[PDB]
Amino acid sequence: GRGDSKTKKGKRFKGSYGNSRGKKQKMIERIKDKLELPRSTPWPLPFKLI
Amino acid sequence: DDLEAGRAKRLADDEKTPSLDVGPNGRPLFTPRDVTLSKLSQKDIGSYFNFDEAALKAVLPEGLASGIEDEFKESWRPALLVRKSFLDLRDNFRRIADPPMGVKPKKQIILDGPVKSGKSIALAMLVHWARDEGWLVLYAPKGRDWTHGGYFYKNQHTGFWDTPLQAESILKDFVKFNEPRLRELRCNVYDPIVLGEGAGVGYLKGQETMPIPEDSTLYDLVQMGINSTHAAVSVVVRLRKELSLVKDVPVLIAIDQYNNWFTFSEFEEPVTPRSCRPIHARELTTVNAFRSMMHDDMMVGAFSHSTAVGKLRKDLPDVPADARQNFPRYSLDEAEAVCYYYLRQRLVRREVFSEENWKKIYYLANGNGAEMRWLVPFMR
Amino acid sequence: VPGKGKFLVNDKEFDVYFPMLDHRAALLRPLAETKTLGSWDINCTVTGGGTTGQVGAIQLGISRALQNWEPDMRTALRAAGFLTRDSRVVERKKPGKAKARKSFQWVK
Amino acid sequence: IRVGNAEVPNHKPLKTGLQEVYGIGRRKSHQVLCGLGITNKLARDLTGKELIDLREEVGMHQHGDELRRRVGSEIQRLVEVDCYRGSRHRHGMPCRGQRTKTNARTKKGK
Amino acid sequence: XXXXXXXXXXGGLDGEQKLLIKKLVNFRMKEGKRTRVRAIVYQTFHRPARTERDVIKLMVDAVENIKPICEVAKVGVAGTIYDVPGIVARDRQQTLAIRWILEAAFKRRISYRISLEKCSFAEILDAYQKRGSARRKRENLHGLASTNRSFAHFRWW
Amino acid sequence: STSKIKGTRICIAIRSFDNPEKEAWCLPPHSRYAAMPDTRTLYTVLRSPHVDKKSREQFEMRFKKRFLVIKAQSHELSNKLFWLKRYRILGAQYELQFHCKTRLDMSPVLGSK
Amino acid sequence: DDPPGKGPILRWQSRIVFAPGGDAWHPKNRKVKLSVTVKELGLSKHQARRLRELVGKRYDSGKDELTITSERFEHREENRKDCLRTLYGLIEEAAKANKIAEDIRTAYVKQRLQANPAFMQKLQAKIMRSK
Amino acid sequence: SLKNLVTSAVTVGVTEARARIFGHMLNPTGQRSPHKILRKKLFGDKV
Amino acid sequence: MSRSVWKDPFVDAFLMKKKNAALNRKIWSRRSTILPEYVDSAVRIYNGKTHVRCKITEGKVGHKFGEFAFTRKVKKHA
RNA sequence: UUUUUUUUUUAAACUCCGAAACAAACAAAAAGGUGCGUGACGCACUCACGAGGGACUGCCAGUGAUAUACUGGAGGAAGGUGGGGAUGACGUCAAGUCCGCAUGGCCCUUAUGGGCUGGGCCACACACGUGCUACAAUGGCAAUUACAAUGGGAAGCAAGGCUGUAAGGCGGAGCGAAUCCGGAAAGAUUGCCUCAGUUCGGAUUGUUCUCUGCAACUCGGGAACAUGAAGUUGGAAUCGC
Ligand SMILES: Nc1ncnc2c1ncn2[C@@H]1O[C@H](COP(=O)(O)OP(=O)(O)OP(=O)(O)O)[C@@H](O)[C@H]1O
Ligand SMILES: [K+]
Ligand SMILES: [K+]
Ligand SMILES: [K+]
Ligand SMILES: [Mg+2]
Ligand SMILES: [Mg+2]
Ligand SMILES: [Mg+2]
Ligand SMILES: [Mg+2]
Ligand SMILES: [Mg+2]
Ligand SMILES: [Mg+2]
Ligand SMILES: [Mg+2]
Ligand SMILES: [Mg+2]
Ligand SMILES: [Mg+2]
Ligand SMILES: [Mg+2]
Ligand SMILES: [Mg+2]
Ligand SMILES: [Mg+2]
Ligand SMILES: [Mg+2]
Ligand SMILES: [Mg+2]
Ligand SMILES: [Mg+2]
Ligand SMILES: [Mg+2]
Ligand SMILES: [Mg+2]
Ligand SMILES: [Mg+2]
Ligand SMILES: [Mg+2]
Repeated sequence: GRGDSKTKKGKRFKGSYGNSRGKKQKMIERIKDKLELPRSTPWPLPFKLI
Repeated sequence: DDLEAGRAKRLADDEKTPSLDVGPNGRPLFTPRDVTLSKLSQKDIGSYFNFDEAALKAVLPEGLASGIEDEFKESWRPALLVRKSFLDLRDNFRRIADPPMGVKPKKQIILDGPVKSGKSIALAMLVHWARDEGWLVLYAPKGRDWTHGGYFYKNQHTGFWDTPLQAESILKDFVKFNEPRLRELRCNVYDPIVLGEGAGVGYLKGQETMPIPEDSTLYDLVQMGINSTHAAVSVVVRLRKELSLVKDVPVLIAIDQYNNWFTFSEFEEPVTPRSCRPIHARELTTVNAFRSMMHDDMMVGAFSHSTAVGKLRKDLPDVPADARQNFPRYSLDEAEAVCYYYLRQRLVRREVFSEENWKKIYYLANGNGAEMRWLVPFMR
Repeated sequence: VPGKGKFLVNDKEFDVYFPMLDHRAALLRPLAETKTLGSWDINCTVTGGGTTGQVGAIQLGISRALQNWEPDMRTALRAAGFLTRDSRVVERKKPGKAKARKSFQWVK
Repeated sequence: IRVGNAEVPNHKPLKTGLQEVYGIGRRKSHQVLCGLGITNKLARDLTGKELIDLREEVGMHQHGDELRRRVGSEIQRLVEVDCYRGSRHRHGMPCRGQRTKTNARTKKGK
Repeated sequence: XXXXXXXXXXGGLDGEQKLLIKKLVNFRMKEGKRTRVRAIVYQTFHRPARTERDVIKLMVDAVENIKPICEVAKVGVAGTIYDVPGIVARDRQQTLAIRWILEAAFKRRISYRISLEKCSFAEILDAYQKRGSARRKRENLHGLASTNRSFAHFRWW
Repeated sequence: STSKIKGTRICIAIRSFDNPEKEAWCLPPHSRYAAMPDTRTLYTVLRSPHVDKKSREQFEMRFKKRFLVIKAQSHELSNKLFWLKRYRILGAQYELQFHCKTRLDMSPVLGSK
Repeated sequence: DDPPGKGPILRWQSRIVFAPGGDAWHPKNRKVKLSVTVKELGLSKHQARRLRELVGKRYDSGKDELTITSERFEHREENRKDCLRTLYGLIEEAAKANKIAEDIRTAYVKQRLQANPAFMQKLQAKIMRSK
Repeated sequence: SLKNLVTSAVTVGVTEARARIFGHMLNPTGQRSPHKILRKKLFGDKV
Repeated sequence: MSRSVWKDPFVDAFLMKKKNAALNRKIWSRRSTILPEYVDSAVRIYNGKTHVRCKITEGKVGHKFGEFAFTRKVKKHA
């Protein structure tokens, strides 16, 4: 599905971002919500992840 | 089907001669049959506790752990290893339950460790010992089931998310062993049970609460939750509150796959006409009733690393800082006992057994029990 | 260093850094050729390349450290080829070609 | 089940089967099922109240035959105003700048 | 050694057994992706290894039942193409046997639609009792060699 | 001591297309001598002025850099600076870092503490 | 060795590029960095926390070092002036954290004194006796 | 508690002070601005 | 705000002063946008060779002027 | 756990005396668990940079015209051209380039010169060449979790943070850079899909936007949602390794 611009593989092929691919801010938000922390916590987090 | 048949006949011929039940350096491989799980002492460490699979499923009606099932399907024998860590956990909860007539026991314990070290088997053996002593144990061998699958509706009073099918599954799994005991235990909270949204049927028309009868026991409350899909979540919450008020028998909460309650769930909430937001497991009503360890109940929650939970904080929320305990892998002696057991159960040929070979398997697996049991048939 | 079988890779246990079994087998093969399993506490730092390249680099470093500990162990390590540095590296792309060797499609 | 203006299959899971509705794709099916509090289930296992809720959720989006008529009327508006895209639509030609020298075979025939 | 490092680490093999394992892993690897095919071969090893017995000797005896003694080659003489029989070398015998076994197993997967480990173990078992599609291929090649045996001495190799 | 010079000092960074070790006589006296990794820029151009696309010639521009540390004191800084402004390093562009220390007058901020 | 006189020690950085060919301007010329240890400023804990909030990531906690670099002005001496002006501004704003702490501490004490049924009678008597 | 109030109230009001000290541009609503085109170097003489 | 597009539609500068008085004559500016105030006017739009006559209606608002004067002849093969 | 034999050591702090009644932990010092660092020592080690060594059929055995060689072996990181590149004879194709440049001759000089705007080089019954994406389960997708090297950065790269479903918008810690700046993917773990023109494959088209630019109609990039073509492994033939 490298020709499909609505998927992550196609957006990587086109070198773009969106809902399917997402920038690194999406990873930051998801891992802040996963660890039950406020979104104003500075990145990288002042916690040990095990 | 002739492949397994020869090993089955050889194992049936092995049990007639009791001299083949040997371990390392001529030790007896199995515990004596008169010994139960409460009578295990330090001289039984490294030996094997034989079970009966029908009896084991009777004591554990919520389902055997997947590690127990895998080990039983590979060994063709209902037996488990007596380790020092299980005896330490059992002695810890025994000293909590009754003090003997400076190691401070811990009421809340999180069983953490490397993957496939034996956390699920230790938890199941602890539940077997606790139910042998007649304890009110709510055992959840699949804690990932609490957060995955089914329906989810937002509570209009508390703001949490209700899962009715999972709640009724929890209640059925509890009652499946605790039916004789819950009939003899009276409810200590007599507030009415607030009804919620049913599984695909919405609210109940005209009825908002179910009152608690004066003579009702805990079995009546659990059956009220089972029979009505509009009250199962509230009955699970009331059961959590009622388990802290039981004074006749010890109460133990055992949750396997406990780290799934600190990550996201399967469910997502539409917060925007173009967007959805994942719902955390802590927002589920059953989990929010059951996750916290900041109380005085005897609760044990074992983590799992086979599930793709990922990385959590070392300082877990709503957990005491000293609750986490390291469950280790096999040592040299436990690995030697395991390899001699697999020799006894004919997982490996007798002609290709040596100290160097099982030491090679142990050092390759680095104490991983599943990898060790997978590598013994490849021994030459 | 002599010990009881500890193996650390980048301050992590080696079954965490290399969870695949064949990578760990390739790591522990030079210890098994000299029959010195469980007698070493190995701490190693590895960087660059991919997973099999890092496994091969750690294997070569283990073999060289075993040779440095006792030179009489060189015979079993040289017989298995563990002391030979694998010099095969990625060949450079040439101009006028699609790859290092693969050519463009030529019209007959 | 007749949802929108299309037949959702009974034996298929609903998230797959809801994409049979015109105007609903992979994203909007997940959005609608998230609005219903359903992860995934078979379409024949729906309750009645779930059916009113499902027909209400699809009704918030433009869908079905009225959406088909809207798209057709927009194309006909482009044709009847005689802009450049309308002339490409009328002639059976690509209207997004694609080449017609070699590779207009989808807009043309085989 | 590059393929199946677990078998090399617990080394009780010889050159032919290592080559057989390497050819069984490597023949169906595509795009430089070893791990899934190697896992399939590992589970095919594991299915009879958990019931005592020596799986390596079993597969050595299974490959031997598929090893083709004679093969045929196309030689054009005076504008008409003949069929010249020839002797198969031992490495080519092993390669052809393992190739036919993997062809039979993967066509059995694409026909019956079950797990690939099941098809591989089933076809190796068929090879062990001198039957199955690989044995039919060996029989067909031997029949083609014996049929065109009068066109020998047209040989060049 | 082989430890790092962390005080009042002059650091010299020399950038050239050629190695400064080829003419080391024109280097200023120094306490430490360090080198940066080489950096190149690849240029691939067509050989023919017309259509011979598969024929290319490849050139590079390799950058070389050296780091020099001169331990000094605060009084012998302008005197060293005067002669440093007039050096002639062969085929190079040199770069003077100055690390000097003063003391902070807290008299206009002592009232606010 | 340390600098003369008394006070906390500053640590300046400066660069000169000697380009050949009679065009001496270079983009690296104007940048000036100034470093200081925050513990040598004699600030309290609240003042240090307000300084850390004002500064952000220019402060390094491991070295206890505050680094102010200035490049927004065209000349080296202007950036050297700007570094010290920024340091005085940051010290002046960080010093306000003592008064805020005193104000909210006396607000907390006064709010707690109103939640005491034995204090209001004496307070009312003292404000009635003098009016 | 008093300690949390002490630690929280000392770090308030620092946005305007930071923007005044460092000469920053304050755009709290985040509308489009001519600041990003007026902060780059002119290049007309270079060209 | 009420605006859904933050950027104004482009119009050349000669149409920004005399407005509809410039739209009763020949227009070379195919890049301008047809405004809602341009309705009920006749323009002659240059296509490269000739000024193609166009009558501005309600349905032409928001388009470019060059969308109604084709530059290549629709062509046929013998 | 005790029995001995031999050697050394003997103001602080109480549950005490005296108070506070408002919680505090405050100008530093006073405790226990921790997370991220730093200095000093260094530069063992990796790496960088400069200069070198090492491989030459040098040694051994055999075949052979004792020659040149060939076939093995030892040692060695590397063995016989160690891998790869650069390096391209006389001439041939009146091979290509007057549209990179320069040039002899011929030709134009209110035009075949110079400028602007607009269009075209992007057309379209078809044919040919080079590629990209696929036709799927040796897979598609989601979550979790690992491992690079080459390079680039002031008309710039832009950390953290705020806003938007998203592309984007705001703002700017540091960096003219071994210092500062951009989640490698295949891989692995868990789960869904279960052989369908499908959760394969994303052509075509609609609507709503966004970036760059004086200007995105002909004729740009990108986002969102929807639309969901052909294609189910390809004849003769032909390419690369
Ligand atoms: N006491 C034991 N007796 C026998 N086999 C055991 C024992 N403990 C562990 N094993 C073996 O190790 C395997 C892993 O055990 P288990 O499933 O309990 O792991 P776990 O520590 O809970 O790991 P996970 O992180 O995967 O949840 C078992 O399937 C079994 O083969
Ligand atoms: K076109
Ligand atoms: K050479
Ligand atoms: K356009
Ligand atoms: Mg797809
Ligand atoms: Mg950011
Ligand atoms: Mg955001
Ligand atoms: Mg487990
Ligand atoms: Mg490559
Ligand atoms: Mg290279
Ligand atoms: Mg650079
Ligand atoms: Mg050195
Ligand atoms: Mg040799
Ligand atoms: Mg010619
Ligand atoms: Mg020509
Ligand atoms: Mg022009
Ligand atoms: Mg800045
Ligand atoms: Mg993948
Ligand atoms: Mg999988
Ligand atoms: Mg599809
Ligand atoms: Mg656009
Ligand atoms: Mg078709
Ligand atoms: Mg198919």
